[PDB]
Amino acid sequence: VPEPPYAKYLANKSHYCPPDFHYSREIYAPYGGYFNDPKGWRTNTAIATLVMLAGAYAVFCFGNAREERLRAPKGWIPSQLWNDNVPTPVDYRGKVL
Amino acid sequence: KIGFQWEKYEAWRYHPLLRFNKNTMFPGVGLGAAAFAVYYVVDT
Amino acid sequence: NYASLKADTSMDHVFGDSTNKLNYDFQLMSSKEAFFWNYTLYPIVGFPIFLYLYQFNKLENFEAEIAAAKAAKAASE
Amino acid sequence: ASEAVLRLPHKLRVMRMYRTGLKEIVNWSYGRHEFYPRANALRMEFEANKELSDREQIRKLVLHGEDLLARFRHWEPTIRSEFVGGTVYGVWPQHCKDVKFVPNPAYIDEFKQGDTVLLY
Amino acid sequence: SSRIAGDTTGKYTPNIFSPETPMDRSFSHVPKNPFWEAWVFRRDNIQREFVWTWQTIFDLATFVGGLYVAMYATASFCSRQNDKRNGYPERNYYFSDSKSNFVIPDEREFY
Amino acid sequence: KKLWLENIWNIGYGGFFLGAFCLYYGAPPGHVIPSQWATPKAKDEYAVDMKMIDKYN
Amino acid sequence: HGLDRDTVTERVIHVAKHFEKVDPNKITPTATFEELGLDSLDTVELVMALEEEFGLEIPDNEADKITTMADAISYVVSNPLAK
Amino acid sequence: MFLLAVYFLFFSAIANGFFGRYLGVRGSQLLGPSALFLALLCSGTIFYEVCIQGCSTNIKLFENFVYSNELNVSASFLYDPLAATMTLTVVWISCAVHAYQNLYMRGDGSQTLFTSYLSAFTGFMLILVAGQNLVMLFIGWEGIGVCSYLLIGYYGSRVSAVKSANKSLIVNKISDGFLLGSMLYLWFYTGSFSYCSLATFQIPDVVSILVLLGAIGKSSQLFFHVWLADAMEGPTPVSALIHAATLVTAGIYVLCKLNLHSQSAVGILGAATALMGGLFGLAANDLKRVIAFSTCSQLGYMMAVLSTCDDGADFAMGHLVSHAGFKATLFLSAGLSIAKENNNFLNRYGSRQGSPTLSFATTIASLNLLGFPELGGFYSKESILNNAYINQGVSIILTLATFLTAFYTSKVLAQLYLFPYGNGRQQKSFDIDATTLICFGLLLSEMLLRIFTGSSLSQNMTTNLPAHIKNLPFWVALSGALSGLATTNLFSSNFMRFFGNRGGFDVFYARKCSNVFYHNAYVSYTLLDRGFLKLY
Amino acid sequence: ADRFPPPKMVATQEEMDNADIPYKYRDYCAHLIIDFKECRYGHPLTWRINCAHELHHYNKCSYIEFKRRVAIAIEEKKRRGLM
Amino acid sequence: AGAGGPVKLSPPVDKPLPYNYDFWMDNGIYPGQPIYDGMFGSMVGNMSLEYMAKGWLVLLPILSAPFVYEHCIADDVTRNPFVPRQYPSEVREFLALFKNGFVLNDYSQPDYEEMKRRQSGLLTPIY
Ligand SMILES: CCCCCCCCCCCCCCCCCC(=O)O[C@@H](COC(=O)CCCCCCCCCCCCCCC)COP(=O)(O)OCC[N+](C)(C)C
Ligand SMILES: CCCCCCCCCCCCCCCCCC(=O)O[C@@H](COC(=O)CCCCCCCCCCCCCCC)COP(=O)(O)OCC[N+](C)(C)C
Ligand SMILES: CCCCCCCCCCCCCCCCCCCC(=O)O[C@H](COC(=O)CCCCCCCCCCCCCC)COP(=O)(O)OCCN
Ligand SMILES: CCCCCCCCCCCCCCCCCCCC(=O)O[C@H](COC(=O)CCCCCCCCCCCCCC)COP(=O)(O)OCCN
Ligand SMILES: CCCCCCCCCCCC(=O)SCCNC(=O)CCNC(=O)[C@H](O)C(C)(C)COP(=O)(O)O
Repeated sequence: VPEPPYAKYLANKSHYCPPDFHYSREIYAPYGGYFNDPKGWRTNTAIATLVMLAGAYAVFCFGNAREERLRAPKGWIPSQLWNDNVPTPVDYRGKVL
Repeated sequence: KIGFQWEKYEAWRYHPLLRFNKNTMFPGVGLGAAAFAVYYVVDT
Repeated sequence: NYASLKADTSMDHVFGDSTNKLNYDFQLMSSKEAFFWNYTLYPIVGFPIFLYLYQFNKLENFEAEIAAAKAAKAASE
Repeated sequence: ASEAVLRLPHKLRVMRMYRTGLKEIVNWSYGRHEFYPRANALRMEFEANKELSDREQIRKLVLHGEDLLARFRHWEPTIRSEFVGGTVYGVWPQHCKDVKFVPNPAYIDEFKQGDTVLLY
Repeated sequence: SSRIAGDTTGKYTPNIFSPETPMDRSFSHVPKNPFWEAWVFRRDNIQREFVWTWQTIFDLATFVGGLYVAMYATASFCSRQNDKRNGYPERNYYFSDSKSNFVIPDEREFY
Repeated sequence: KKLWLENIWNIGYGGFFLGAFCLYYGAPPGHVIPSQWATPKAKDEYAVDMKMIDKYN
Repeated sequence: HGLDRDTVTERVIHVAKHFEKVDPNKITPTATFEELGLDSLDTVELVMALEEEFGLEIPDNEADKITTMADAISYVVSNPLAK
Repeated sequence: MFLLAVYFLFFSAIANGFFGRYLGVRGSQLLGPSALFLALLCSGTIFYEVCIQGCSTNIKLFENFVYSNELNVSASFLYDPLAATMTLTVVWISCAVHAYQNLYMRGDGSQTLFTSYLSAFTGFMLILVAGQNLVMLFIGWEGIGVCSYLLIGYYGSRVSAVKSANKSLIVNKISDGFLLGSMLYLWFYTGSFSYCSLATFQIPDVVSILVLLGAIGKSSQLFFHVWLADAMEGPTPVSALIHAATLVTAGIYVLCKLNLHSQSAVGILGAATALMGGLFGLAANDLKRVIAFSTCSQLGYMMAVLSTCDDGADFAMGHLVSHAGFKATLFLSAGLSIAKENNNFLNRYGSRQGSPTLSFATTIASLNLLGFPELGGFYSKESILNNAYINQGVSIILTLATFLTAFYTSKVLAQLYLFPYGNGRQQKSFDIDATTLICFGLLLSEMLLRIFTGSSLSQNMTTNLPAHIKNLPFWVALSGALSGLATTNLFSSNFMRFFGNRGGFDVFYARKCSNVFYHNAYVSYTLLDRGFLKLY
Repeated sequence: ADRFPPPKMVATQEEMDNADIPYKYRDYCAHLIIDFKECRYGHPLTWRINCAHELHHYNKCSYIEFKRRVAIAIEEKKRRGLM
Repeated sequence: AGAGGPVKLSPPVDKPLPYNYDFWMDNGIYPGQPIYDGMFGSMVGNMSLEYMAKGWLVLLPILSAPFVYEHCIADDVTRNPFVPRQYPSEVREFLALFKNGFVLNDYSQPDYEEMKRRQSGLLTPIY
């Protein structure tokens, strides 16, 4: 059947799409289409990674401000490098480090 | 023997590449035993 | 207008005919059976109710026995 | 035995009994190696009574074999994945064409879209 | 045989006289079934086949009345326990015949 | 072409949500959330109660 | 995949050769099972062997209707899932 | 630092499931594994800081999440030793499953949505494990329940998958209802939802029963195990996550976090579930089903050990963490076998040339399940069996379950590799990328590390038992394995049939419980609202 | 119970609290469990080989306590007359 | 091929529908299923509810036999050849508080009766 005029605007079948599989290309889904692989994906993924790192920075700031350690660690913990609220480590015997 | 020759028709299941290989199931067990034997000798 | 009532027989050879039908009569459980199963399952569902009733009865009976004995000890003495 | 099996003629009934018994041999086996002796045993079992002509004895044999094949139905039939009763049957069914898509839906009489109260 | 009714630019007109069917909202309607429609009608108008029979009375009384009785009995038990727990005098409930006038605990009073 | 309702809808609902935000956060304590007002007083009564309980023990 | 008639024929012929009674030269693309010498029980086994060869499941009503070499090849060619 | 892991998983969920059009299939194959790797780095830091160095931390996100009159709860995260251990295990398994899904789900239309659901599923599991109050645990419990509903029913055009998802949802609703009742009891009589103040030395039996009934749902115990077997309709990555860690473990975690259980009940229920699950797994002919029944049996062992001694909670968690790795490996390998052979039945598997890594990983996971000495599974299982000797009833049943476990596990290993080829002569192939090899490397690394680091502090502490009693689990396992290799018949056809029908719990529910449910609905509607009370 | 008197408790409350020993593990062997715990946590992955002296010592003390428990049991049983 | 496999379409309804047709789940693919499998129609393995009940009747006694002995026939004194773990007085008193504890079964202790009554605690909250 003669493809409708709008069919030119729609994308083709992707490389990952099995050749036999037929899907309607007009349907829109937020998660993406049947096999995706859009052009410009590399840039979108780089932007995503940047937004992920920025949000990780914000989350790290928030956590550090809200992370309350009320009991001294038994030994040195990595948090000391970045957070200054760690109580001085005391060992099992009781000696301060 | 009356009936379909089921075993002759399916005689391809003994293909060299369709048999069990000890190496696939246990890839480095021999190496591990050799290393243990060496360690044993050293420690003893 | 209405959808066609004609079936598709393209895949009948591959996946079997539709001649065989269900044997269910599409009717529900008998009234006698339902009464038994409702009056069996619902008490099981209300297990806390029976535990509370049991404990409360035991408590009230103990308290009443205590009062009775108290009365007896407070009469002679 | 089901009604469809019962309506079948004698020859088709015995062919069906052999087929079903072979499938049940496959279902109850642990490997292809087990199948061959069991299938030969089933063949010999049917061949032994094939020349019987007494209708009453034949009926008894058929009925008993049907009761045996009913009791020994497997909980898990061994069915190919792509066929009905298979894991991959219907996973991503092939879409048929001629799908009715309405283009620019919100732009068809945009101002007057809504429900009206008609009165007499 | 079909045409796009909607126009994004805003120059939408209904071509009522077009030979070709407009792809309007009616394009996507699902085809009904004579038997499904009659099933829907039968399901909604199920009061017509209602009949007062002993089985119907039995089923209604046993499940609806039975649940209502069980629920009332449980609520009464819980009220009795709460009154005993709180230390309040036996409350004058509606159907309870109690020679006490207690209903609402006094907030000032210490029970 | 934008729909007739888009501007009105966006202005009215955005104004609602922004007003709700400003009221929830901007307003002084005890105007919208009554518990916020009670927090200092509770701290004082807590101090008194703590001292009193210690004396009681 | 729509499997071609030539491949289906060669494989059905290959499967039919396995019966001991059958003469390797009698089996032709259009031959009835009776002429080949197959009994009713043999026909069931042949249909099952066809089931192994093409990795399909034949519904029992269709399997009953398979009684000649020609109809079997036709059925396999018609089937879209035959491998 | 502690928050970062949850952030990474929720970000990967939002990105793949809301912005997948931009990211693409390849974008999800990057952002998913990248986020999971970052979360693994954070989980490793958390594990070192809390478990090894004894530094619990509390992060309060915000206060007054619920503030109605006296009732007040806050969104707070306490990373205690149990939380750190579970976080680490969950993130390690999820990172492996995300790596696995890159190749397995390439043939699936929504790979972006699948990855999104997997990351949200992992995030809700970390919320459940790390919650400091009962409300946060409930938030995680429901989130995993919803993600399981959305993942089991991923194939919507299959009536079995949608029914399996409905089954899961209903069973989990009944369980979380019992949990809500228990949480209300605990809030009312202790004054708080926080686990620190939740501590009660003597608890009324009702709360114990409600807690147990709530836990038996997620950790599929007897009468509540119907959904686990059905959950096989979903794709293989889902099954690995649910069975190995996210779902089955939650019930045990709840029981261990708040020790309100009763010794008499947990021991009997556990030993029964262990035996029944092993018997059900004996009859099973689907590869994925056998591994599910194995999961049920192991859960039975963990539930049973709580009754034996005070260290039972530590022993249970140790088994839980040891089990998650090997069980995940078993599911991922089963999935790859199914994908390579296009077959789900044990009868049609056989010896065939493959990848050395997959065959070894399957052998080692099976050995861990079996109980082969000097393995992580062995130490975690012997810790249970040896300590259960005091309870004569529990011990006998658990030993019988060990026998049945060995028998089916050995039978499965023989059928998948030793047995001759059983599939048809057709062209089938699944090529494995380096990502799958990394996934198996991660699972093997977890299995190796478990042997060196151990599962409980009291793992190697002496149980004062005669030598014959201490080494019996090994003899029973060996005997079962030898009997399984010989593929001998153990039960009559009547019992084999009974075990294939899984005890007929579902036939009982359909014939009696479902019929009663729909008769109550018929009386409520047809007879009453639309009958007696409807005008002509 | 009286015949087999409890051993002296080497560990004090302050030490058991400082080593974060749960109450269940305070069973007359707490000093040895403190040694073992400190060594196991000190060597996170190598404890199985390195920390073997402490485990041995704990297991020995535990054995002696187990023997005491059995002795107490036998004495009680003899007092009740069952054996 | 996972995607694009052929399917059979369920025939369109062509006869009057039963009142309780909502018990049948049909998505349009040929093999429709009951709402709950086993409620009606073919039963898996040809096993009725009566068969399952008879099996459970045969099995239940054998499974319950280990548990009934220790729980009911056996007693605290005879269950095990040793007493529960011995603790210092300060530790023991605290441990005895836990209803779900393991120190409540120490017959040797002079507080055995109280501990046993504590273990068999209240069914429901009194208040
Ligand atoms: C079509 C949609 C496409 C776009 C998707 C949008 C993506 C949304 C992202 C999800 C948001 C997740 C953040 C959840 C926390 C909610 C943020 C918040 O409520 O702000 C808090 C501040 O708290 C925070 O910022 C929380 C930190 C957020 C990020 C930290 C870790 C991120 C991991 C997510 C795990 C959160 C678990 C919480 C479960 C309840 C307000 O502070 P208060 O002044 O105390 O407000 C009063 C409290 N109450 C609301 C109850 C009235
Ligand atoms: C808690 C702190 C942070 C919270 C983050 C939560 C994680 C993401 C939540 C995103 C929004 C929550 C609910 C989204 C809308 C619900 C619909 C949905 O989730 O899926 C939609 C569609 O999905 C979407 O488009 C949106 C999903 C994006 C992210 C979803 C992550 C998983 C949802 C989390 C569960 C919500 C928790 C609610 C209870 C705790 C339907 O999917 P299916 O029914 O399976 O059909 C799809 C087709 N197929 C058959 C091929 C499978
Ligand atoms: C024509 C219309 C009606 C005809 C058919 C009606 C047939 C129904 C009859 C039985 C229905 C259930 C039984 C409840 C009432 C039993 C007798 C009432 C008398 C009574 O109150 O005894 C109490 C019953 O126990 C209780 O407190 C309740 C126990 C049963 C409740 C749980 C059972 C099912 C649970 C399902 C959920 C329903 C409740 C949900 C909250 C216990 O005596 P007492 O110590 O209180 O002394 C109070 C002084 N008599
Ligand atoms: C290890 C812990 C225990 C785990 C499970 C233990 C379960 C043990 C309970 C079964 C043993 C006792 C069974 C009762 C005796 C019945 C003997 C024959 C049964 C019979 O004749 O009728 C059956 C009644 O169903 C029934 O028998 C249903 C009664 C069952 C009571 C409810 C207990 C929950 C059962 C859950 C699993 C059990 C699955 C199999 C029962 C089938 O009735 P029909 O449908 O043919 O009638 C026709 C429809 N008009
Ligand atoms: C898993 C357990 C396996 C289940 C096994 C259960 C199977 C039961 C086996 C016993 C069943 C029988 O013997 S059923 C055998 C019943 N006996 C007869 O019918 C005698 C008359 N024979 C004929 O009509 C024809 O020879 C005919 C045989 C039709 C062939 O036709 P052809 O001449 O054209 O080949």
